[PDB]
Amino acid sequence: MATGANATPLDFPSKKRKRSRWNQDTMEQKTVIPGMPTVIPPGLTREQERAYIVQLQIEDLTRKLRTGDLGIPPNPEDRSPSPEPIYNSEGKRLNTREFRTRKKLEEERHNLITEMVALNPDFKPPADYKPPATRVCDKVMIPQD
Amino acid sequence: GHPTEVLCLMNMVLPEELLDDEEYEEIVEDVRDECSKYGLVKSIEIPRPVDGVEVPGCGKIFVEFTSVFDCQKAMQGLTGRKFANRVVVTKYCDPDSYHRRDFW
Repeated sequence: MATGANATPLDFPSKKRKRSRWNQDTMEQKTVIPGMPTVIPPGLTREQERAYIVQLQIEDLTRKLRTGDLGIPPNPEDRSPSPEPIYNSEGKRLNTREFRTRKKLEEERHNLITEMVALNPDFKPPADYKPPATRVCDKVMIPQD
Repeated sequence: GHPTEVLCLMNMVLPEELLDDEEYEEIVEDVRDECSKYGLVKSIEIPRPVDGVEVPGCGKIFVEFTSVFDCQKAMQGLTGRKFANRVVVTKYCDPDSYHRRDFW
């Protein structure tokens, strides 16, 4: 050595084997395999890109409501307790938790549905997804001139 | 007609996560060590809205790769996985846009 030494701080590369950040199957045993590429092809639009991304998320979201594939909770450590923005008159005593999770899932999907339908008018939403408003009466009436 | 130079990482980062010092260091570090398994990664650009400074656009991050060779063998193995509970949509990005953070 000539004069002084600088050396390097002692730190070995961590975060290699502890928490998987590239899983695929949660809530159950790995057997249900999603088969669809995510990479986007060269020659599209920003709207269509989302539609392609969201369609995959829509099916995977629906997969989640279909089998109950949640995996990890949305909020592990809950924040300050806060009520709902939506006004609800009354709920069921037998049905509330189940529905809260499943409906929330439908809303995630719906969020994408509304987006994808806006991005692509020709988009066909999943069969289980129903258009809002139950409507009254039977069939349509006839306007006279 | 798709490989450019840098890798793209979408659908795996939320603005409510890229705001904490713990979550940030967790993503940048992990994503780095992982990206450095298929080849060489120059750096990583992940937005960090300051108290909501860069929220309008936050949600998409990526890493500056050295060669499209490893960039291809990397994204080909990152597609279909899951950052936590959502399928990661990986893609390709231009080094130019990366530099300007144009996000294209």
